[PDB]
Amino acid sequence: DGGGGGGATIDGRQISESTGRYRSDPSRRRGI
Amino acid sequence: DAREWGTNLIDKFTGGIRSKISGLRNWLSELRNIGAEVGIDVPTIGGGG
Repeated sequence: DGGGGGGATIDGRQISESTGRYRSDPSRRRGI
Repeated sequence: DAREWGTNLIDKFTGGIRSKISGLRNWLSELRNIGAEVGIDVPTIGGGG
């Protein structure tokens, strides 16, 4: 019996601020 | 003959009386084990805990 007893929170501001450089990219690629 | 054979034969025969008086030491060995050897089993509790 002695042996028997031996048994994410994500910031919407910082996402949207971080992705800005990438979101605008296709439009820059197309001029304006 | 009763003093040649008979003495020595009765010494032989009282080997029967000695059977208890020597078995007694075995019995008192076992009656020691009942304290001393149970104490070897018991720490196997620690072997689990």
